[PDB]
Amino acid sequence: IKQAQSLLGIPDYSQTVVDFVKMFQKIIFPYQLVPNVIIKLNNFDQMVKIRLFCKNDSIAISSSGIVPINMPDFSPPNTFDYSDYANRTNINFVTQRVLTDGGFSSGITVTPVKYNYYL
Amino acid sequence: PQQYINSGTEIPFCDDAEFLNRLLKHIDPYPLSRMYYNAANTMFYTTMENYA
Amino acid sequence: RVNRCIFASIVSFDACITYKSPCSPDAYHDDGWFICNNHLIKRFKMSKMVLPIFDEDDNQFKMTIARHLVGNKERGIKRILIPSATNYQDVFNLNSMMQAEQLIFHLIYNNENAVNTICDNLKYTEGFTSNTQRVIHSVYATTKSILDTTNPNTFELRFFDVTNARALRGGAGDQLFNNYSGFLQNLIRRAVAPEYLQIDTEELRFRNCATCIIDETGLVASVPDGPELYNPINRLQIRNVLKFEGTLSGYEEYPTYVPLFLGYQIINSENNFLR
Amino acid sequence: LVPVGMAPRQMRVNRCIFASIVSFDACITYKSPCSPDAYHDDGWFICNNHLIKRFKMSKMVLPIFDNQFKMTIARHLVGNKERGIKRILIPSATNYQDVFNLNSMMQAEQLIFHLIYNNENAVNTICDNLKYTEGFTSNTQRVIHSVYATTKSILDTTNPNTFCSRVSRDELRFFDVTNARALRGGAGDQLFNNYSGFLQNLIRRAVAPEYLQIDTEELRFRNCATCIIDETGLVASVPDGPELYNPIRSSDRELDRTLSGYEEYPTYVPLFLGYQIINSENN
Amino acid sequence: NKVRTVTEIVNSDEKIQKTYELAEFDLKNLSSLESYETLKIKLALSKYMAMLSTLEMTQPLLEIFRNKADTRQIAAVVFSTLAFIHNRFHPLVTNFTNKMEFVVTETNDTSIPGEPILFTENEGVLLCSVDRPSIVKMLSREFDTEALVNNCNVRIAKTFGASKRKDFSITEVEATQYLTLLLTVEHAYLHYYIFKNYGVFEYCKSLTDHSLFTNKLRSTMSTKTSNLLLSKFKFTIEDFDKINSN
Amino acid sequence: SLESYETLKIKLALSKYMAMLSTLEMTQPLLEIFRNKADTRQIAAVVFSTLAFIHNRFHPLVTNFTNKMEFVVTETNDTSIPGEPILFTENEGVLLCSVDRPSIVKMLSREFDTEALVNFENDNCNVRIAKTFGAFSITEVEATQYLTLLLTVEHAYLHYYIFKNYGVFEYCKSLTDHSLFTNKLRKTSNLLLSKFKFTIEDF
Amino acid sequence: KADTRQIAAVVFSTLAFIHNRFHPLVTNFTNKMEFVVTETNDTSIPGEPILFTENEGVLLCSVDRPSIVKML
Ligand SMILES: [Zn+2]
Repeated sequence: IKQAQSLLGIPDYSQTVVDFVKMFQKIIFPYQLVPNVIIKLNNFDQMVKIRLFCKNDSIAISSSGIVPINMPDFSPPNTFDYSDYANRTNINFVTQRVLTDGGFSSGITVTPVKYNYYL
Repeated sequence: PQQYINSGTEIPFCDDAEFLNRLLKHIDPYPLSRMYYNAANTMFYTTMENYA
Repeated sequence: RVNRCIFASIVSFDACITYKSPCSPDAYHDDGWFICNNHLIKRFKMSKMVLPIFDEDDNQFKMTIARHLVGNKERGIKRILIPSATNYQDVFNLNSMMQAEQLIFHLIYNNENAVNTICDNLKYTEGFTSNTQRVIHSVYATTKSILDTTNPNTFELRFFDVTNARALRGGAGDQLFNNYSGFLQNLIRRAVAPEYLQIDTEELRFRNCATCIIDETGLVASVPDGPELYNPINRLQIRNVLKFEGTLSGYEEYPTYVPLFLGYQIINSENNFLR
Repeated sequence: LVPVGMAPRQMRVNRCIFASIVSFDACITYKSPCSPDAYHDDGWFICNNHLIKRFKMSKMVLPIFDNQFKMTIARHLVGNKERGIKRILIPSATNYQDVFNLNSMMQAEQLIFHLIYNNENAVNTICDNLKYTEGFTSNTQRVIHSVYATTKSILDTTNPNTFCSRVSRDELRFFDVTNARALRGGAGDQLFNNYSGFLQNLIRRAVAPEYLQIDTEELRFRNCATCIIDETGLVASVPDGPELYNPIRSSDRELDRTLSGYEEYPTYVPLFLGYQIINSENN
Repeated sequence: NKVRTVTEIVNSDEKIQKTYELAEFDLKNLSSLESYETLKIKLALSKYMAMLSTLEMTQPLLEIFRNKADTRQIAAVVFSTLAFIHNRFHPLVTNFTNKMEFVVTETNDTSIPGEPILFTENEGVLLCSVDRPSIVKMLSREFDTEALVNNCNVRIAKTFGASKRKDFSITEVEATQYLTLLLTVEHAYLHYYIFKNYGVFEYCKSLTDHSLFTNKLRSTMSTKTSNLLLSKFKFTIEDFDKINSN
Repeated sequence: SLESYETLKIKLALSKYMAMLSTLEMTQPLLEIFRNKADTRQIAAVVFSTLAFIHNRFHPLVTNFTNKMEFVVTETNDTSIPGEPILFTENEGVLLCSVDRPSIVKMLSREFDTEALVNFENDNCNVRIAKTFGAFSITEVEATQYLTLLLTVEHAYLHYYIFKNYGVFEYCKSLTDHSLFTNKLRKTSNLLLSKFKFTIEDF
Repeated sequence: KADTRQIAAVVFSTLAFIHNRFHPLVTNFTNKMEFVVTETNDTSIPGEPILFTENEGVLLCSVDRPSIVKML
């Protein structure tokens, strides 16, 4: 949290951790995304997954994304077929294109995007 | 030339003798014989590859 | 090779302290200055310069002049160049400088009480009688000799507050100039150029308006009115590496300086006196 | 780069505060004299050289015991004939400005003193004057910030532990004349409280107690007090009468024929004052 | 080999003769020299690492050389190494005078085998050519951190005489990387020295045959300058004679 | 010993040239001055002062010297003559001094074999050990550069003296053939060119 | 090693004894001498465990304590 505040230029004595975290509640629901700060805090506690929703909400925001309420954190494995792009040929093609276009030689990594219950 | 420096300049030598001592300690258990062998053979094999 | 580098006659009487004295060579120049360029810059924010007057064939009148080292934002103490005896102790952070330098300043301003206080304090140094008193004697004698040399009363018609149009009345800058020590007065004469120079009923104007100000606080790099004049100024690193190898360049540059221009110099029937 | 990302390295650290003294005039090079003792990770946060120079005090060890515990202790460098202000071994916050000649020493050391002694007004005055003095921005500002940061780091290391010791139950110390039937002792504890946390730590490291009760055993190192504390601070004065003779044999034939190799009692005057109590060893 | 000493009193003829085998002192001397040379080389390597740190580049060396985009850091590292070697030969030199150009080749048809770092003037100033792919390949080749390298009598004597003692990202692998880079830049520096002090034709001839290095360098190096890093050991190609016959 | 005294005299002459340089009071070393083409006035002043110094040495009894001279710093190859970086032409009564700044810069920039060569010297390890038990500067390279420039201007000044004493015709003929001053000293003694010899052999 | 004073006194007394023997008629002897007990190899000379240098008027006596210990 201190590193995040310093990066944002927030004086530590000025900002309290609770308020710092609450800052992203404006993002939680409207963008239907879990703030990275909350994700990292949950990971720290785990070393010592996330899920939430709103009143009357039909779906739950989770670290994995959108999930139907009361459903498991992951949809059935065969829900989506990624073979079209989730394949070595496509991955290598995209990575090589990126390397060429950016004139790079290292530090480049492309990953197929998987999808939970919803796209 | 992709890039260049101007004339003169100055080699940026380190100054922290304590830092130098720490590095020396960190490298003491490394056998110079093994490091030399590895480096020489690395260069030799890369040259071999280039030639071939 | 007489070293007139006042403020280089400073000896770190403290054993643990070593005084580099890294000051300008020109002290060995038998000029009207009694303080060479680096001391001048450090302790008065002035840079030595020369202003030629007649330079045609062999008439080479080259009046000396120093330059402001004060920007257009400094004010009050920050802007005062040569403080008066009433405020020099405040303008200068005497406590932040070596006691020998403090003694030099006190002698220059005739602060004999401060001189006595400093020597009394030095009385209680560990090697006081051994070498502290010797250092005191050396520094004091050198400073006193310089001051006597500067003072003309020892063994001409330059007026500094007489230029100021729009002033209510009074002048008195010349009054304070008189109140100054011989060394300070000679420094002012040497560094400040009268805006006007009259020779045997022949007036030359060098500026359309004086640049310096003199008042009770002392000499100030202020303007007679309006805002202040604009006065701007290896360890190989990663950033020091330059990228690939690859607008009035053809014209000379007028200095963005603020030379000390203030006063009127009157010269009697004497001709182009070049001795 | 070589080192792991961040990964604070571990090395020795000079501990005496005065080691940070440097000439604000970058064009003037200066080296402060530091005794090598400064590099010992001990309770002392002042080196022998600075201690003797400024406080007139010299470090010393007192063996204590089966297991030989070594208790830190300082000793007088004050001569017998010194009087008045000379007797102030450690000036109080109300007198240090006078006892220490701020004018005669460097601005950095003056700041160090105004930090040790909790003089925020003087610290601020020095900071502002340096802001408006010399090429502050170029390097003088960074040098001043470095010195201030070092001093503040030392003080932040010391003060929390000092406060915990103050409120501590197991370890108790009372800087006064154990001879309550005396007048030169006074509210020594109150004066010690008046002192700063770091100054309190220094006093603890320097002045040994006249008595020491460990659990149930009490050891009496003296039948008398070798120093006192008043409003002026730590005073190298005998609470009951004539000053103790301090030969100062160093630093600032038949007799020997008989007195060949022969045990000799030192003439030093260690600091013994007050009562100390402890539970268990905590060592 | 051996020596002997005779003690005798002036007035008496009873003399005592003792014999010494110099092998012991030979072992002492050899151990001392080996330790001294090891210390010197490790000091130089640590100094090199420290100055590279002083440059304060976030990434490690291999990552730097892999990042083709950031030619700035590659040039900085190469020049710093070259200047360090130059000073190691001329300790009084702390700069390189004439400005230096740098280019980073990227293809085999642009690289020259056996000289990853080379020099060529544009008729006004010297340009250093760098084979970044080759540098990356060398520093990426897997290193052996396990096997040891090597008279049995003196070997045993040293074994029984000498003793042994049982927060930096550096492992022996990274130390090896740094040493390899230093040696490569040293080779390039020797080429450049011959160039500067004997003309471009001599430089080309040296490139063709390094043997000229012998005279062109030993005239000044072995006398006034610290010995070459490679001087620490005698190197040889396994089965050199049969390979030559091949 | 004696030869050491003559060495001391030669080094004193170099030191006098150093005093002349300090009198000129150049911020930069002559190498940088010559490298900087814009410093045309500095280059001309350096050359003129060196020539006057050499004139005073060659004619100790004569302190006079041409107090004004036309100067031209040349840069192009076609504006220079191999083996004569400095030239003294006349533009119909006007005395022009041409300077080959690129050649000067090249000579100065050439690496010198200071360390490379080993030469005999006062070397007594006993004295060194005894000393050990009893216990603004110029480098060798800078001194070499400075000597090179002084000798270059000495050659130029000799050609100039031929020009003035004999005429432009003989000056050109001297440029063609330098045999006139194989004898040299025959005044000249104060010229370093008369202190040593240099030769070239087929090989 | 901590017995630096003892080592220096031993050396000085031995030197005075040898001086008296070598000059029986002379009882005088330098009554003060600077002493330095050396330990590092670079601070010693083979074949001369004891040395007498001068630090510009100051007479220094260097001692090779490790060599003395080895011989003994
Ligand atoms: Zn210290």
